[PDB]
Amino acid sequence: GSSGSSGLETSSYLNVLVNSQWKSRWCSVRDNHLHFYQDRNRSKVAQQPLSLVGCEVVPDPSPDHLYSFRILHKGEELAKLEAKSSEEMGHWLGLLLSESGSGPSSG
Repeated sequence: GSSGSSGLETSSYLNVLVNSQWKSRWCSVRDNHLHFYQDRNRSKVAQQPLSLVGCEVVPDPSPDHLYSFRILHKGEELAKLEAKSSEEMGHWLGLLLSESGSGPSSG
């Protein structure tokens, strides 16, 4: 949306679907893995990280927000995140995809 703000560090706030409920969660991707946090400054880890490496990020929007995506592992479900704006989801889609699949496999 707002094109003119530096200081993202691919560490923006995303909506991590939980028990059929969109709850605010801090998503941090690093080393081809999506870690989950709660407090600020990656104080504590919300739960086991994600092994994006291999997964598949597909744009699965909703009738209430066309800015939501989900990951899949060979057709299965791994997680589901939701951005705030279309431009935001567009940065995550490719961001994750790149991580999910790199090396001597498919390259």
